[PDB]
Amino acid sequence: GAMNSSNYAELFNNDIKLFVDDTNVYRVTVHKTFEGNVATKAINGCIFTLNPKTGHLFLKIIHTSVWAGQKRLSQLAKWKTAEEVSALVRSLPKEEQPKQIIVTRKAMLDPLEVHMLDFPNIAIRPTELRLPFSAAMSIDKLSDVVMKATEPQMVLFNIYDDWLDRISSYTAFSRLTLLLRALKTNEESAKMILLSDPTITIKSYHLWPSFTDEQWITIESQMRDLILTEYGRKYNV
Amino acid sequence: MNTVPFTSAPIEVTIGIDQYSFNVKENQPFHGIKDIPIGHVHVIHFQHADNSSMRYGYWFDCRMGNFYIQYDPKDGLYKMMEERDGAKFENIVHNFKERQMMVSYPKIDEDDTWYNLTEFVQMDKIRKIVRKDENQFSYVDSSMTTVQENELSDPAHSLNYTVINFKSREAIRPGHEMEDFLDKSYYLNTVMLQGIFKNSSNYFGELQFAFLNAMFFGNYGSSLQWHAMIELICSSATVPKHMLDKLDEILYYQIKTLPEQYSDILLNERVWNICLYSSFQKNSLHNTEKIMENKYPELL
Repeated sequence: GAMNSSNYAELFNNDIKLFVDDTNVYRVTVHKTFEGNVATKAINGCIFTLNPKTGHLFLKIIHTSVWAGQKRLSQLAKWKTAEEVSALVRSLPKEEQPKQIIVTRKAMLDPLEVHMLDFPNIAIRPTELRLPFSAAMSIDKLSDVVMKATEPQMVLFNIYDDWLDRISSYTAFSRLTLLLRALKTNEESAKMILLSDPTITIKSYHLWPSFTDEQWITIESQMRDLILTEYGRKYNV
Repeated sequence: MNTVPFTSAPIEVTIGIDQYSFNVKENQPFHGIKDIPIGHVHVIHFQHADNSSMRYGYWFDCRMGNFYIQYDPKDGLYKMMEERDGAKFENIVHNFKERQMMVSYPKIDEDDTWYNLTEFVQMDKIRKIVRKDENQFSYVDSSMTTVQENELSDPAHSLNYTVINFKSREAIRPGHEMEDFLDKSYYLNTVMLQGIFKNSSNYFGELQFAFLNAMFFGNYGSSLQWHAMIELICSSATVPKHMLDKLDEILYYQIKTLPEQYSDILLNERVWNICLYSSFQKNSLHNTEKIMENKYPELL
């Protein structure tokens, strides 16, 4: 069934599972034409496929050429995501294939299910959680590799860097969603907090600064304060 | 015109013959139904005054033999049987008429309703959905489950409807995932029409038998099958014109004939709102749409 706060810790057991977020697959700018009509221009997208237990990220880049000559692109975006996720599973050795795939948006269920018909034992699940994975293009290295791509391309990352050397999966995922929740609500602030101190650098093979343990605690508090503030502002509480 | 005699009526029961029905009192001298129109299938059904649960009945065709009804006190129900002794059977039938203890199948001559509900229903196909091949007639009741229901117990009592499943390898060609799920024309026309059913008439006949079992016994898995078969047509972009036009007639008399009080369980809101308003064939069901709106605008 659906994933929610009750069964939250199932994410961190030893049953292989992946999240699929499709929010950034089909990206457009909206502009005006010479005659004053509105038009869209597509930019490169990405499927965000993530193993919450291990940090492994299967960043499938969606090149704008995919859309050439296609209608109903937001609908097609869902079938393409499902197609690529299916191809990914198919490419993995059996013992690496997931037992579950959790799609962050319910509209993905029918396309994914249909594309997984060859894998009847892989459960396709929705979720009630409001996961911030649309903010993945707020991570500079991810947005960079997507926007430079000139062809379809899969880029592999560990979204947790080396955190798991020192913390559990459960705690790693909580850090990642807190960071991305803050990037979503106020990107400019969130990014300010992360780089304010030039002495803390990002390794070339990492996505996030090499904060010490004590520095991560301050960061996490600064992200929590950012998120609460933005809430009162949104709602005037 | 043919006759289905009844040995007796030992328990109070409402008896139906097709869309007609009569109340019969415990040990009332009821001995059968006469003037049953040759040339169609028929169904004769029952609901005991004491158990408004378990509607049951028998599909038959009088060309295939002489059938009569006899209450069994061990099993507690009216059973359909065949008399193989032709002479012994006209003897029974002629004596009960002489004594005038039989009802007349009450067909208005202007009325094509039964023909319209059974146009494509053929006894031979029915006996494949209800496999019990030592009888020439077929038993159906409220509680019988279908082959697809069982997959998700007792197969001798199953309704072997054709399994339709929109998210199956059958329905979906590889590489045409998105196409075939949005436009089921290839499932409909190649897999189901040419492959399994062979022609539109056997498909229509199963559709129609499903409906009648849902309406007369409230067989919920038949209701599911009727809806699925409607939905497969309406969700196909390419349908022979002759099927679309016949479908609109078929559905019109089914909607017309449905008891008004029963629309809530027998009509699936999603399917009809998709077929009539969202599907490829939204515009091809003009009579079924007019009658649905004037009769059940709530469901829509």
